[PDB]
Amino acid sequence: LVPLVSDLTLSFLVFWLCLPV
Amino acid sequence: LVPLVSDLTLSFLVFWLCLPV
Amino acid sequence: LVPLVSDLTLSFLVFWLCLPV
Amino acid sequence: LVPLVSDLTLSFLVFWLCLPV
Amino acid sequence: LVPLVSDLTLSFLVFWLCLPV
Amino acid sequence: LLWVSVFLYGSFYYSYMPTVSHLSPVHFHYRTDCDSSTASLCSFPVANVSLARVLMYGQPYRVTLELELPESPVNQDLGMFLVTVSCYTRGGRIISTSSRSVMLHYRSQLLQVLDTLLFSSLLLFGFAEQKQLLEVELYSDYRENSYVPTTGAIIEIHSKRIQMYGAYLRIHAHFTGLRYLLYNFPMTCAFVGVASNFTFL
Amino acid sequence: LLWVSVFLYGSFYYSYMPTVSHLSPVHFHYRTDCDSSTASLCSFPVANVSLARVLMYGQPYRVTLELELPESPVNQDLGMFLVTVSCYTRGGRIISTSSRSVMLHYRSQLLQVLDTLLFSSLLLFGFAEQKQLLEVELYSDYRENSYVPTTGAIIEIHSKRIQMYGAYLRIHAHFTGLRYLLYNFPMTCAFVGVASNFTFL
Amino acid sequence: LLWVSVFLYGSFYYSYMPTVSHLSPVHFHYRTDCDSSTASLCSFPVANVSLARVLMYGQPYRVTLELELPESPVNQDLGMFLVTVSCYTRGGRIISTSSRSVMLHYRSQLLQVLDTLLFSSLLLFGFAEQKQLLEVELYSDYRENSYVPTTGAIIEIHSKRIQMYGAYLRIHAHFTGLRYLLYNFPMTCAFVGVASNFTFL
Amino acid sequence: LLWVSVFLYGSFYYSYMPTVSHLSPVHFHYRTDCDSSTASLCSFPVANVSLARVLMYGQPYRVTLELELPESPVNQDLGMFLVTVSCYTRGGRIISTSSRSVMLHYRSQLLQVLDTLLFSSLLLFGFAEQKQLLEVELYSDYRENSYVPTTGAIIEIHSKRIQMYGAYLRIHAHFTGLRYLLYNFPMTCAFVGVASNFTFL
Repeated sequence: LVPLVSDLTLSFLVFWLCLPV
Repeated sequence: LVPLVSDLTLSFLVFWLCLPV
Repeated sequence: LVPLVSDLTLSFLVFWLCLPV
Repeated sequence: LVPLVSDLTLSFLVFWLCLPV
Repeated sequence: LVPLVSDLTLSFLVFWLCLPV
Repeated sequence: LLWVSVFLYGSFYYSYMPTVSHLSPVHFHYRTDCDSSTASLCSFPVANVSLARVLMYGQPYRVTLELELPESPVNQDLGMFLVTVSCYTRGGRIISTSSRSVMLHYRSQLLQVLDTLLFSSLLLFGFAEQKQLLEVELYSDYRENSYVPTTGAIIEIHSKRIQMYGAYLRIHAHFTGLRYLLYNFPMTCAFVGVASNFTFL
Repeated sequence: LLWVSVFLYGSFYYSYMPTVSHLSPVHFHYRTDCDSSTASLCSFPVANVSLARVLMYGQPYRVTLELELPESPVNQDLGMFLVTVSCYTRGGRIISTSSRSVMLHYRSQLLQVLDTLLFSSLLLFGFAEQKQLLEVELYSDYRENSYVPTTGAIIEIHSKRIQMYGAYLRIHAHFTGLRYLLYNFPMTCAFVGVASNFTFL
Repeated sequence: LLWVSVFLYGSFYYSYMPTVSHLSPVHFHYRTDCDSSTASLCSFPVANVSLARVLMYGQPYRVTLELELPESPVNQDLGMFLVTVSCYTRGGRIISTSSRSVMLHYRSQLLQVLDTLLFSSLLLFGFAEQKQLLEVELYSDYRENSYVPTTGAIIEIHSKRIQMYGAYLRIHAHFTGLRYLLYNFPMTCAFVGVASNFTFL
Repeated sequence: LLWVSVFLYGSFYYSYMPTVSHLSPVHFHYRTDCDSSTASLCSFPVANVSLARVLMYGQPYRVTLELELPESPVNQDLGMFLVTVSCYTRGGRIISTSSRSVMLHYRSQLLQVLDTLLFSSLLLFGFAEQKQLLEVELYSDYRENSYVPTTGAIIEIHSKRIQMYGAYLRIHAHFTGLRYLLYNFPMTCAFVGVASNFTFL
């Protein structure tokens, strides 16, 4: 299982949590 | 698949995007 | 295919482009 | 093909071209 | 072919050319 | 502002890759009645795969079988081997029969050792693996027959020693020119997009 | 102004290379009903390739089969092998039969090790690959028969051990003189054009 | 003024080398119906070549077959081998049969390693190649028969193990004394002419 | 003034070497019916050579066969071999039969290695070659028969493993005394003449 297949959408927001955090 | 076969036309513009970007 | 077989005539002018360029 | 078989006569004049050149 | 078999006579005068030359 | 650059590159990839494509997993089943005294199977790996639409009419698609091999000594000494795909109808009749010959990419022993040394961290942490991905291009341009759709494919590998992990039968519309770099060379796209967005920012 | 120099070299390449040519990929299929217990196929690689134009009348054309081999120990010990090409009519009749003997370029073990070490980065990152491209020149001045066109070519390689990745049947206009450097030595053209344009700029 | 010196040397070479010569390629075709289980062909390499003028009357000509061999261990262990050339008429009758015995130049293993080490850059970039060119001099002085011209030549190599890349049949005017250096030693011609023109300039 | 010294040495060589001599190339043709499983021929190298004058009456000449061997392991392990020369009349009758036994000069492996090391520069650029020149002296004071002249010679080497490059049959008037150094040791003559002329200049 590759690490970036269906988590790009999550990476658009989980990484985006760098702003409020 | 060689890296420069059909992307030369793209290389005429994507690389050309070095001007506005 | 040797690199100098049929390009001597080209070398008489392509190299000669050292004058205008 | 040895380098000095039939060019001794050439070496008697081409070398002699050191005088005008 | 040894270098000194029949040229001793030659060496008796060629060497002697050290006098005029 | 490299954070914004990464977000912009991700949005770029998401927008320019709405891939209308399907990745059917392929499950190879064997025969196991032999003495098994050697590291060789009994019969050729075969697989029925069902696509149940994506294969519609007019649009071209590229049917390939992405195949995952280990770079094991058995695989380097295997040599050439034949891959056959047979698309079947609803009633079992064969639609289109293809065939290709695929073989493992050769890398010298010193090259393998240097690869293991330099890429050691990714191999140790599980990011990278000493494997080969062969894209057996079963169909450079597929156009579906109007009357009889493609229910699925029977795929076969004619090697009794082919060590492998799995297989995918990817089908994707042939539109490539705009997405060619993204469809084939992802890391270069990441580098170029991140650099361009960071310079813009 | 190396940016402008690269753009000008690209424009130079695009203008002077409007290659009216076709690159029909050849797909070698085998017979696999033999024992296959050793690293050798059962029958010779044979392939039909169709061209359905490009092969028109008057202009001379150069028909070649660019063949991609690995520098594997099985291929170095193979030696000479024969390549046969047979252009066929619509009804199966043969147009023009040709044959050549082609063999993999020999390089010593020390040379192979030096190549692996010095070009290591390109081989690791996926740019370069330890492979040979043999340009089997099937026809030097092909000119099409007026009454019967060339529908396609049947191509055969008479070796039961020839490890290969793929094959192309490239046909291109014989006009070489102006484009000779770009026709045969593409890499040097990049340096020449970039240097000339940078000096001009 | 080294630019002018290079231009002058090029003009010198062009003016003094209007070589009226036809470089007929030779394509060796084999018979492949034998077992071929070892690194040896079935039958002798044979080749028909057509010269369709150049072979006119009175002018002395030197008919040679420049042969390109690799330095593979098989070639070094092969030893002597016979080369036969047979010129034929229009109706198949033989004009002039000739024969020579040619063999690969021997270089010691230490010499081979030193060559590979010192000429390594040229071998790596594709300039030089570990090959031998044997100039089999089939006819030191050729003059054409008046009533029957030479349509072509049938050439045969009697070695069943001669690894080779290709073959040229070259016929050139025997006028040599003025151009002898350019006829045989081009690199010395460059080294002499460029230096002389630079010193003169 | 080393220019003048070199020119004087060249003139000295030219004036004292107007050699009335001929160098007939010898072309050895074989038989090729054996299995050729080993590096051995079928029949002995034989050769007809025609001298078509030079062989006149009264003046003596030295008939020799300068023979070019490679210093290959096959040649060092061969040993003694017989060279036979048979001059023939116009009608085929044999004039004078001779015979000699010639063998390769022996040099130890360490000597060969040191030669390959110190003379490496000349061997790499093609100036020097690891070859032996054997001057098989067929006749020391040859004199022509009055009624029947010498049309040519049949030359044979009774070795089935003699690796060789070529062969020359050289005939030259026996006058040696004045030219002995030049006739046999030209390298020393070059140094002596150059030094003497430079000191004189």
